[PDB]
Amino acid sequence: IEEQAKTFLDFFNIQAEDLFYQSSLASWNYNTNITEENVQNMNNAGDKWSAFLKEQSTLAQMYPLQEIQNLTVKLQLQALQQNGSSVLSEDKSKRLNTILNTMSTIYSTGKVCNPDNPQECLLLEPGLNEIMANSLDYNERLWAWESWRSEVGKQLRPLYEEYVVLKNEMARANHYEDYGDYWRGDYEVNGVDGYDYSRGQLIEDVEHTFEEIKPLYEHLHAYVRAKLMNAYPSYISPIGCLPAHLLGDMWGRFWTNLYSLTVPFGQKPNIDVTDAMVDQAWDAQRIFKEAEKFFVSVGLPNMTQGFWENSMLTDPGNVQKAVCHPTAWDLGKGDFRILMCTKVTMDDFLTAHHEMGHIQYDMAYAAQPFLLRNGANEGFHEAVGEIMSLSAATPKHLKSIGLLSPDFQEDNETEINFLLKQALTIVGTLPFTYMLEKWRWMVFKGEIPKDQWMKKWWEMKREIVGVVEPVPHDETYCDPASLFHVSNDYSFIRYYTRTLYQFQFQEALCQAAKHEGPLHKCDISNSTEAGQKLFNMLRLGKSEPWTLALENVVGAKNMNVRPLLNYFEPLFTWLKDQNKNSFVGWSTDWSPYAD
Amino acid sequence: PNITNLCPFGEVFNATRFASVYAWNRKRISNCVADYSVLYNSASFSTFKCYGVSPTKLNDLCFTNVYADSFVIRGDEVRQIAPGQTGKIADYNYKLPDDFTGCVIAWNSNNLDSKVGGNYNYLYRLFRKSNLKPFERDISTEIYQAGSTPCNGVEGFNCYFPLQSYGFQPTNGVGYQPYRVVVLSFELLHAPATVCGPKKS
Ligand SMILES: *[C@@H]1O[C@H](CO)[C@@H](O)[C@H](O)[C@H]1NC(C)=O
Ligand SMILES: *[C@@H]1O[C@H](CO)[C@@H](O)[C@H](O)[C@H]1NC(C)=O
Ligand SMILES: *[C@@H]1O[C@H](CO)[C@@H](O)[C@H](O)[C@H]1NC(C)=O
Ligand SMILES: *[C@@H]1O[C@H](CO)[C@@H](O)[C@H](O)[C@H]1NC(C)=O
Ligand SMILES: *[C@@H]1O[C@H](CO)[C@@H](O)[C@H](O)[C@H]1NC(C)=O
Ligand SMILES: *[C@@H]1O[C@H](CO)[C@@H](O)[C@H](O)[C@H]1NC(C)=O
Ligand SMILES: *[C@@H]1O[C@H](CO)[C@@H](O)[C@H](O)[C@H]1NC(C)=O
Repeated sequence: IEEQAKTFLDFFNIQAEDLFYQSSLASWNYNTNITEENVQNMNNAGDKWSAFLKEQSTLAQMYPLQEIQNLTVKLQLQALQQNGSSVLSEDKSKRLNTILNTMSTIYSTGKVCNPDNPQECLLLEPGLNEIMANSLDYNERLWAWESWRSEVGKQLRPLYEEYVVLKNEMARANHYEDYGDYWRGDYEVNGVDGYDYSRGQLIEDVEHTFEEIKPLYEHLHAYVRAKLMNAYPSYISPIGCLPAHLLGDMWGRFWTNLYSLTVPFGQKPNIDVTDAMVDQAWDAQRIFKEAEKFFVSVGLPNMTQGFWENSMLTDPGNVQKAVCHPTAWDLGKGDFRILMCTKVTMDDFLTAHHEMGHIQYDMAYAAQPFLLRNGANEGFHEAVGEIMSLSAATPKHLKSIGLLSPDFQEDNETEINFLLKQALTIVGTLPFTYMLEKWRWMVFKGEIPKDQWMKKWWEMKREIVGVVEPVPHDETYCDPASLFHVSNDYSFIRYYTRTLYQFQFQEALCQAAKHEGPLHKCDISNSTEAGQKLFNMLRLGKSEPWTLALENVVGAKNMNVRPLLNYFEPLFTWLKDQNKNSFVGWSTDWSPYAD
Repeated sequence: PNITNLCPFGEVFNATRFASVYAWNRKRISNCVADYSVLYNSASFSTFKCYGVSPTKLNDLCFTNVYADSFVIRGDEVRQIAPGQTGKIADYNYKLPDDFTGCVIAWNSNNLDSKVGGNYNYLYRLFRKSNLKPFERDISTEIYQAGSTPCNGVEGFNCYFPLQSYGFQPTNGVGYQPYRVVVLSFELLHAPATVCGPKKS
């Protein structure tokens, strides 16, 4: 009966708030000072927290979900009733955990060694990424690229196969067809009068929306190819796929490092205000205060005392190792904080807005019942952080706050340089995310036989992405596992859905703000209507279908690409003329090793 | 115009230890000339609200029975200490009558009551079979039966210990910080004894 479940969830929430707080505070302490003591404390707090969740998920099975009519109970209880990996036998469970730790370990011990001097080894973070981002030597880039698939990729292949099998058994035990189907459950909605969403619809919506954006990508591809051929002449075919190792990173995920080769109008200056920050003597506090003002101006709440007093806003006081990688935190009990070792630069200016956007979302749903205190789905949290950053970046904003000169002359060429950089950052990644998730889903569903995994991967990278991997690798390889998310058990599609949510949100809010121009010139920091419009959704947490969350913010019950296309339409218009004298799209028969 | 006994308000407000809300203290005030303006103008309270006589107008009245009820609650529960309210405290830890004649005074005690590692000393009732009457205090602790199956005083499925602790910690956000609450209840009865405000020249 609902009554007993209601009583139980009230009791559970009173326990859960404290144990989650102890765990969160222990993890925080580790992250601000890396030492064995803090490791021991976060691991111990983590284990009693998991034990509590398991005991409660056991009790939760005595409250049949079908007897509960109210959603706040039904949803909190359904979240607690999942049995996770406990459905596996004791031996399959410990084996899977061993495998997952092993896969993380191989990726984490991310080194390769150079045959030129075999004792000299490169790490992925410095080293291999530096080569892939900055070297223009085709041969150096190629070795660095291959060395990562060899070594790490090959070592992961036999673990990845066992991993897929154990994960599918777990997923089936929990009544999913496969593990891909398990992951897709994060977008599932049922019993809500039309706001319902079937797991299989994620695939239909992702494939449909992807087809609609291909033209933007095809022109971006052609433009980039035209420019990369003058960096890597002979090596790149005028009508083909770009070689993977020439795209700027280890996986061909971002095209951002190609900007310096593809800059539309190299004769024009950028809007990198970092020098202004230096001349004006801005510090980390100024950066976070400007970000606070952005949120205050739109009608969002200011930051708490705990944020300003406990956050790691600067480098650690002593020579310490700390997790300076920027991130928002919510510890429970209204304790909000940020970790971000801020430098005086435009990149941190924008990052501060991004993470504070995450904090604002966490504050807004702070009043929700404990198991509902999250974003509407996996792509919402970041979509909110990204729109706060996007707005902070416009010249309109930068000159209004006295960071960019008021005499700056923004013109056609400037707008194009800006948008291309954004396209390389955004448009250029959608086929990567799309291709990878499509591939992994087919792997988990059993559509691709274990001896055809790389065969399909390579074909898809050429047909979907338009990139050709330079080495005809065998099935002893597992190149996708060379990426962090693939080896460390993360869903990836959140980036696809997040990008599209971001643009739908930016458009809805710029309309609320009564902007009179193109979306890339929009600044909603002075709009309290836009602020309230977003807020009304942020406050909901997971208490409502994500499909309703979108109706409330963007006027839609699903994702769309039209706002992405509208953001970039003027770039596209320009690319259409740039490519009038060349081939647009690509052939997949050509490879850099063809002969 | 000499000064006489003014009632031990110092023992009401700036007392060391406060009671758990489920077992709130009931302190009798009598035989004095009490100045209430001095509490109001101390500007040391976050909350100072009257349902009865205004904070500085109490000084023009005599009462025969003044009681100070006191306890520690979370900051977000402060709004429940009032006439007409409902909620976990108002329903069964401590309730004020809809026709309450006095004043509710409260302040943040985060630097006194919160502890590193968590102050688990303060208790509130999470469950009761029924709601409390105004000014009722119930400190019985039988195991609460939630289900239909008779519970033989043993915690188990659908049977819970009725009192749960708080966990006050120095970096809890506002609303999860402890607050000290004093409720001054004022009655006019029939006895040769009063609590009066001050004489004016
Ligand atoms: C290192 O972490 C410990 C955990 O006990 C903390 O007490 C200490 O102050 C931290 N050191 C520095 C320099 O912050
Ligand atoms: C869910 O709980 C709320 C609490 O106010 C209640 O109003 C609502 O009716 C419940 N849902 C259903 C379907 O009863
Ligand atoms: C997990 O919950 C499901 C729900 O029916 C149940 O069938 C299964 O036996 C439970 N597994 C464990 C390990 O308790
Ligand atoms: C946050 O507090 C500061 C303190 O002066 C205030 O100026 C600012 O307007 C406040 N912001 C909001 C949203 O209330
Ligand atoms: C510069 O502005 C003019 C306005 O007529 C426009 O026609 C031209 O295409 C713009 N230049 C670029 C690079 O778009
Ligand atoms: C919009 O910018 C102007 C420029 O000074 C500023 O005064 C105004 O306060 C901003 N809007 C809001 C809501 O703060
Ligand atoms: C408050 O604390 C001060 C400390 O000096 C004490 O003198 C005073 O009597 C206390 N009580 C009140 C009600 O002010």
